[PDB]
Amino acid sequence: THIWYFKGVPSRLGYLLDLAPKDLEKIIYFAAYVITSVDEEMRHNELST
Amino acid sequence: ADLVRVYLNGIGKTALLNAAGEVELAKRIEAGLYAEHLLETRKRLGENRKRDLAAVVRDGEAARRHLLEANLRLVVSLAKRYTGRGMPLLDLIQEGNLGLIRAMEKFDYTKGFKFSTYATWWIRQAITRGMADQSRTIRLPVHLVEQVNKLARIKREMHQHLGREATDEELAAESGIPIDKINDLLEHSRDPVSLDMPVGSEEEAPLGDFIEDAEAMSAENAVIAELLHTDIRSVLATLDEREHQVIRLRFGLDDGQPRTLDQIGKLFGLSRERVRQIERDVMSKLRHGERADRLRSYA
Amino acid sequence: ERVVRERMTTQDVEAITPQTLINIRPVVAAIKEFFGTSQLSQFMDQNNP
Amino acid sequence: VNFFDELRIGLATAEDIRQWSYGEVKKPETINYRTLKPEKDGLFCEKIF
Amino acid sequence: RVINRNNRLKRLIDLGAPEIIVNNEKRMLQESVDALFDNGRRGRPVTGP
Amino acid sequence: GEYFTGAMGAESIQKLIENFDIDAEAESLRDVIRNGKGQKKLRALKRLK
DNA sequence: CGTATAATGT
Repeated sequence: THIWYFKGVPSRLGYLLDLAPKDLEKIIYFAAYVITSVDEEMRHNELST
Repeated sequence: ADLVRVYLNGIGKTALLNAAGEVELAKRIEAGLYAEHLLETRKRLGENRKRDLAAVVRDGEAARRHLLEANLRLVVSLAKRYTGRGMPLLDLIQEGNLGLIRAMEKFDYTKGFKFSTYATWWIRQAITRGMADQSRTIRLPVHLVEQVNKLARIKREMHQHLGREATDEELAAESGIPIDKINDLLEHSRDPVSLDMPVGSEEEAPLGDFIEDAEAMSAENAVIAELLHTDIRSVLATLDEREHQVIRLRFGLDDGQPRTLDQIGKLFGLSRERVRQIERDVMSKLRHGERADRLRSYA
Repeated sequence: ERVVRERMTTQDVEAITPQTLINIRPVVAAIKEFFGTSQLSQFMDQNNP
Repeated sequence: VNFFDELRIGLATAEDIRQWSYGEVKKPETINYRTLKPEKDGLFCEKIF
Repeated sequence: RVINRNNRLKRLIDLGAPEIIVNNEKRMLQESVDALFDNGRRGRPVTGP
Repeated sequence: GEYFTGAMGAESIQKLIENFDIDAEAESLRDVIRNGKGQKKLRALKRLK
C-alpha cells in the first residue's frame, strides 16, 4: 500500500473504507486479521444445522 | 509500530520443546517425508492407505511447522550478536530463519544430538553469508569479505599490542599478506560516501550538486568517429585489398582478435617473419600520397 | 569505561591486566573529532595581528 | 512543438507502471567491483535503462 | 532494500516456510516500500552511517 | 472455516477494494446527508467528498 | 560446505 494515502491527516484510504487509522494500520502490518467477505446466504441457510 | 516487537511476541507465542518432544517431532517429520516419498512409488496404489498416507503427510508437515516455530528463538539468539554491522537486526533474523529451514531440511535425529547444536552452525553460516552479500552497496566477492574481516581483526590486535597504529608493512608481516594487496583490500573496505550529505554547509547544497558531468559530448564523438573510421577504411581500401584483409585480421577491425604474426601467417599460409615486412610496407604506404593528406590529423 | 566494563564483566579474571582492559581508541577518536569538526574549533583568521 | 494546453495528474494503475517500464529490475547488484560496469539485469543494467 | 527483501520473499514463498515467516517477510517488504516513498513519514527514519 | 474468508495484509485490503462497490456506497452516503445527525452528518460529508 | 558436547524472545 502506498504510504501517502494511509497514515495521513486525513487518511484517504481510511475514509474510503470508513476505517480508523488504528484498524487500517493493524491490517497493513499483519498485526491482526480482517474479514474480507462472508457468505451470508449460506450462513442463514444452514444456521439451524 | 516496532516491527521487531510484534515479531518477538509472535515467536514467544510458541513454547519451548524438550528432548522427548524434539525426538518425537523428528520421528513424525521423518515418517511424513517417507510417506511423501512413498506416494510416487506406489504404482499399485492402495485405496485406504492412500488416504492414511496423505493424512500422515499433513501430520509431518504440521510437525515441521511446529518444530520451526519453536526453534525460531535460537535464530534470534544468534542473530542478535551481529547487529550494528550495516544490516538491520530484523533483516538478520530473517536471514537466520532461512538458515533454520535449510538446517532442518538436513537435520538427523539418529545421532541423538540436540537440534540446537547442529542448527547453530547453519544459522551462523546463513547469517554470515547474507551479511557478506547484502551489507555492502557494491557487492564484493565473499572471498574479499573474509579477507577484509581477517585484516580488520588483525589490525585491532596488532594495534593493541603495539599501542600505536601499524603500517601496511607491519600488517603484512602479521597477516602474511602482500603489502600492495593490503592497500587494495583497504580501499575495498571503504564504505561509499552519500551524495545527499551537505558539504561545508555551503548554502545547504548536497555534494552531488557540485559533481561535474564533464563528459557525454555526443555531437563531438559522432563526427570524430565518422571521420576517422571512414578515413581509415577508405585508406585501407586504396591499399592492396589483401593487405586490407591482413589489417582487419592482424587487428580485428571487424571481429577483434588481433592475429599475431605467426597466427596470421598460418591463416594466410605465410611465415611469422613475413608479417613484420608486410606491416613495414603498409606503414610506408600510409605515410605517402593522399593517405597522408587525409590522416595527418587525428594524432 | 563502557568498553572496559564490558571487557571486565566478560574477560578472564585470573590474568587480567589494565593494559588489556583500558582502551584508547574512543578517547583519541573523541579529541580528534572535536578539533576537526566542532563548531568551536575555527580556522584562526590571520588577516592581521 | 510547445503546445501543452493543460496538464493532468492521476493515480497510476499497476498496468500503467508496466507500460512505462522498459524492463524489469531483478537483482540488487549495482556495479561490478573490477570492471566498474553496470551488472546484468541489475539496478544499473544497461539492457533496461 | 526493496529488491533484496522482495527476492528473499520470492525464494521464501517457493520454499514453503511457515505462516509466521512469510507474514514477517511481507511486513519487511511493506516497510521497505514505506521507507522508499517517504522516509520518516512513520516510525524512526532509516539512518545512514 | 466454511463461509467467512479472512485474509491479513495489504492483499486483503486489495481484495476488499475490488469487491467493494462505489455506486451503492455513494447513494447511501447521499441519502444520509439529506438527513440530520450533525456529527455523523459531517463524517458522512467528508466520506462522500 | 558441512561442519554435531551444548547453545532457544531487541
